[PDB]
Amino acid sequence: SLRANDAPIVLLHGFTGWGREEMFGFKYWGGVRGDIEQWLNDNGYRTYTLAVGPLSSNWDRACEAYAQLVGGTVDYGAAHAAKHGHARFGRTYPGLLPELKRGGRIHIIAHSQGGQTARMLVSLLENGSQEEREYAKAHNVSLSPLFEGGHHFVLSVTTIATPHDGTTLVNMVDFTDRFFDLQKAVLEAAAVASNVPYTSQVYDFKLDQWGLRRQPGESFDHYFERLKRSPVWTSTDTARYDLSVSGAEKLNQWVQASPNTYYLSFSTERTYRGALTGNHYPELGMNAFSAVVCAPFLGSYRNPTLGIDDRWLENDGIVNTVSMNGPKRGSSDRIVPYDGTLKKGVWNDMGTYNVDHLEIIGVDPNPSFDIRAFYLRLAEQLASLQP
Ligand SMILES: [Ca+2]
Ligand SMILES: [Cl-]
Ligand code: NA
Ligand SMILES: [Zn+2]
Repeated sequence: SLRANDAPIVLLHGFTGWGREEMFGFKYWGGVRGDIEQWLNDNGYRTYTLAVGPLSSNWDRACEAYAQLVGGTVDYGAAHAAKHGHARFGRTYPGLLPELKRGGRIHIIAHSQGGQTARMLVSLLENGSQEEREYAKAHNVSLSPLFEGGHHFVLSVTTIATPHDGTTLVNMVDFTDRFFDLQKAVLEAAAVASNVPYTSQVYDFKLDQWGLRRQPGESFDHYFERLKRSPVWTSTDTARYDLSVSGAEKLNQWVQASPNTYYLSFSTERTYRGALTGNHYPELGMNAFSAVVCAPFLGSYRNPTLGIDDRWLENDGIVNTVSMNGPKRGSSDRIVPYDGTLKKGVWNDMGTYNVDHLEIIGVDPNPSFDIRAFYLRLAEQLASLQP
């Protein structure tokens, strides 16, 4: 399909994720398969990568993404900061694409919770925050342009394995310990140990607002024990909260689709249905961590109070497949099956792929998944979108 726009692509990770210089160069986008950003750039599709707080709230991450894109000091909003008890200002970025302030636009390709963050960035650009606007007026403090509303620079948002309606994983017994074991498993995939006090940061959680950071002589094991008991794990202003079924619905109540943006969703599944009661089990090849620690629960957990039934059992090892095609719980967004023509202001359900949560970004191997072809095909589709 002929190119219709020249907007660059911007990659955005989920509740794990790090910059290109982090993890000694092992890429979140590509993992053991390679470097996805490089493949796209080498094929004529200008691509950049964002790195935001993996455990931080989608709100915090959207503010971080904004500053990283246009340049400047991250501003979480005076009202938000005061309400949750963290710094109003975060780190300062040079800006990957300052041209966005003069008419330039982008295509955001997001994985996992990155999909929620991308949606929220669009919502904030379009409508800003009334609470922040009122607070700035009443307290005589500055206001970030992000909260003014009336802005637009995202041509499309593509989500891959995103928990738009949350994931029941959060309801597991011992979630807390298993979630950080997942972080350790991803570190191991990148050939990084969790019992070594590395002097270089290696994996920066970017918790400047909370005043948290791995200390000199501190291992990831020790650091994660502290994070478990910190506000980034115990507050409502967290990825943890937004990841839950309840929290995702809350997010859906205000984060809606913009009529000026194309939305694409890719779903993932890596399970088979059993013959006993219809529960779902991990297929051969699923990354070891998910197969042993998460999939069994995801494919068997039901919760009447939450409306979690049979349709929620199929999963990709981390997120329930039904949650991925687009926001539905507490959402007025429209979702339509891809019909050959991508449409604006609605979710274009691109289908379900037989790849697990980590395989889809290359962090876990899967020879049968042509990952390079998948992303190049996507880049071409995005480039074909009419502005
Ligand atoms: Ca695999
Ligand atoms: Cl600290
Ligand atoms: Na994830
Ligand atoms: Zn916050």
